Amino acid sequence: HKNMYDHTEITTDSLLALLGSEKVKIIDVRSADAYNGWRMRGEVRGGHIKGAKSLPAKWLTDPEWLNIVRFKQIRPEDAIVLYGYTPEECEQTATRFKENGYNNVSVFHRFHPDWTGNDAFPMDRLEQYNRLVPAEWVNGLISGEEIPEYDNDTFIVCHAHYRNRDAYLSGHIPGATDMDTLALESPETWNRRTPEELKKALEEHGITASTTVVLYGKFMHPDNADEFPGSAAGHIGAIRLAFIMMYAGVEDVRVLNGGYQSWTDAGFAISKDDVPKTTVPEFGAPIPSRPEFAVDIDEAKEMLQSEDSDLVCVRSYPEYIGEVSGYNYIKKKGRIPGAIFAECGSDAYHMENYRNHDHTTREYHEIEDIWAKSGIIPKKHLAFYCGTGWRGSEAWFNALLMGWPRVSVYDGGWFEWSNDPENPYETGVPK
Ligand SMILES: C[N+](C)(C)[C@@H](Cc1cnc[nH]1)C(=O)O
Ligand SMILES: [Cl-]
Ligand SMILES: [Cl-]
Ligand SMILES: [Cl-]
Ligand SMILES: [Cl-]
Ligand SMILES: [Cl-]
Ligand SMILES: [Cl-]
Ligand SMILES: [Cl-]
Ligand SMILES: [Cl-]
Ligand SMILES: [Mg+2]
Ligand code: NI
Repeated sequence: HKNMYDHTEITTDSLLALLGSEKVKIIDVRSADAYNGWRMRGEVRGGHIKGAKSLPAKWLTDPEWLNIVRFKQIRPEDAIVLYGYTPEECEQTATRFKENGYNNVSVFHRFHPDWTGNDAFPMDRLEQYNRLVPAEWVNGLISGEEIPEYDNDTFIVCHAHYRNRDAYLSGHIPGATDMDTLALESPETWNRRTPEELKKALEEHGITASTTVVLYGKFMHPDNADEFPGSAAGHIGAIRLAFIMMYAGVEDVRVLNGGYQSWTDAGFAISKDDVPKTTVPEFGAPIPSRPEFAVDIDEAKEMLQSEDSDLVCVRSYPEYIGEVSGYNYIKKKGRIPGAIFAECGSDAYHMENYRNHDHTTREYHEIEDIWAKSGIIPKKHLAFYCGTGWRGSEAWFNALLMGWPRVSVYDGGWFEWSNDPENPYETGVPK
């Protein structure tokens, strides 16, 4: 007897006995930030039930909801167990599953505070989740409110963009200032600038080594027909700048999960003031403080020959096989020989395979499992790269969030590699 609106409750004892069953899918309908580890209700242990998948209830309004569920390999023959902070949060999702051919759907009522409140119930979390902050956390930061995972007294919220101040002026987080990606990267090499330039740029934007920097960008639908599609991939540029700042030596860098979209989806107020910058005289630390984060072409070539290391190609498949260069300013087409392929998504200005539809980072278990299928594992020294280092930065940031101990970005990427005609390259569908 199937009931569309009254859902069977599964008990704690029943759920414990089902932990590790291959026919059970445990589904966490809270926000992705709570899933990652943020203790959004003040619970003592944050994260998700061990083995649970993430399906935020907010996605019920996505017309591709069923395609998401199927992409996550959640099948009708599976027993589905939903949980949230409350059982009431799961009722609409439970009904939606039943409306789409899923007949075995249950709701677990005792995740919080029963499961979160007992040491014997297993939970998982993203090891460095506090670097990927929710919109509620940023709102508390700028409001002077008491927030977890913050012990500083100096902060700056930074809106990233590529030569497009309209992305900032058309709507930004209150109090935030804008940072053009050209402030930290050079248009001649599309690599990070020299230490002396980075020191001046950071100071002029009001950033010291001991300043908590919160970075975000605005997605504005990049179109390859425009001259600068990167001006619309604002949140990749935010993560690009987060990489450069962490390389330079800013001790505490956070990224707003999902960028501007998360701020408006949370319903917070937005400002259009052109906030003047409050400069600081001294960055206060040698640049770079974390040089291991950045890999150049000589070290990258050594990594291609080392048993201990690997380059990770975070480009699209058309770029990989040499159909296109991916950019209107690169004529050479092909791939670096010996790199491990980890497809970014559709083109150079999208990161579909590393993101959800709302631009938050994809469930990290899925990324880790895909990576491990290709030999991309934390025991190696990995240098993520792409065209110019933007997409490689976002992949690098994801591995950083998992706590991987030796991950870097090969800054030069295909742009630098193909600019030397003596560098070997492959083309065509791999054989
Ligand atoms: C280095 N710029 C900003 C010129 C790149 C950045 C980039 C975006 N997606 C891949 N690379 C661009 O916009 O083509
Ligand atoms: Cl399971
Ligand atoms: Cl953390
Ligand atoms: Cl919070
Ligand atoms: Cl443009
Ligand atoms: Cl634009
Ligand atoms: Cl983006
Ligand atoms: Cl490549
Ligand atoms: Cl690392
Ligand atoms: Mg570069
Ligand atoms: Ni190798």
